[PDB]
Amino acid sequence: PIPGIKDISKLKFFYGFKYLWNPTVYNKIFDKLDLTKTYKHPEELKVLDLYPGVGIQSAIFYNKYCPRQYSLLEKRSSLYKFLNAKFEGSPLQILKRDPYDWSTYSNLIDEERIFVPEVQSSDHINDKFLTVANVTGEGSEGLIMQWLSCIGNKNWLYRFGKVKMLLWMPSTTARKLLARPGMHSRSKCSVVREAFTDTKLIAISDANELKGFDSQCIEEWDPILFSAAEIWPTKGKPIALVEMDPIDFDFDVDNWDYVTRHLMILKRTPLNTVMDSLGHGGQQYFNSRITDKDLLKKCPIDLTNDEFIYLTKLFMEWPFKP
Ligand SMILES: [Xe]
Ligand SMILES: [Xe]
Ligand SMILES: [Xe]
Repeated sequence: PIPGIKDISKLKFFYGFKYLWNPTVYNKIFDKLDLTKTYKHPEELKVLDLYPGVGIQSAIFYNKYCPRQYSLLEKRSSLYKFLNAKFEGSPLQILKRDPYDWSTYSNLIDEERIFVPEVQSSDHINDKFLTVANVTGEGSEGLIMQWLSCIGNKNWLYRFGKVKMLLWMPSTTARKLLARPGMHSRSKCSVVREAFTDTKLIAISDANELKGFDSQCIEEWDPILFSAAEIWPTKGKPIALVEMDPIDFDFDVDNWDYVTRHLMILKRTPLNTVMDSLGHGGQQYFNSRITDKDLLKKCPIDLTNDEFIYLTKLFMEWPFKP
């Protein structure tokens, strides 16, 4: 049994990261997640913790599930040193490495065999591999775009199957990510998240932030609310917990990416004028394939992913395109 960390944590920098420190909340969250509904053999489970920070979540999770292996990747020296002292002698494996560098995994998993998960058939969420990560710091919006890309190509940690992942991140980032068609928050990442995953909002630190999300989704989600006080590094923006589960898809990622990339950079432009961005003569080509027309008056910001799939299908069938 590992020691729960309290306001000892009231002593570091964090580089823009924020952490929930109130154990009461984590319990509500873990009760809400009901992880063992999928991980029925926790003794067998292996967990990867990216940017643990204060290891409060790590100590609580471990204390509740005793996984086969819980590994924490902390790059920040002060925090690394902190965790190193607190959990000294614990079952937790604490390594100081950049969690957001491809080289780290190539070496810890492949080369050194320090942490190697069980690969499984992507017909169901991997049930022996779980990954948790804090992305509350700077550039979370970019890190997430990259993260998504790996689901699409099955790179990185996704080469092990459909692995569940719980991520903390600024609520503003969570609002773009979970944004639905038509919303102002709609961006390329919402479309990608829609296309490759089933993500649920599990917790948020500001009841005021819920208005940015879909009222209907907030319904189905019913996310645990908590305050700014339960977040250590104070005076920071509100954070949000998301459960990200990859899903199966059957379309051409390469072309789809090309099309969505172009259309979404002009997401506010009507579909009856934006097509020439795909290539010279694009509008005239597309106006001859698209019959519906009710969607010709829309904008990319209004389209669903299925509509995008349809649009890239037309793209590939574009004749005389060397
Ligand atoms: Xe678990
Ligand atoms: Xe790793
Ligand atoms: Xe969590």
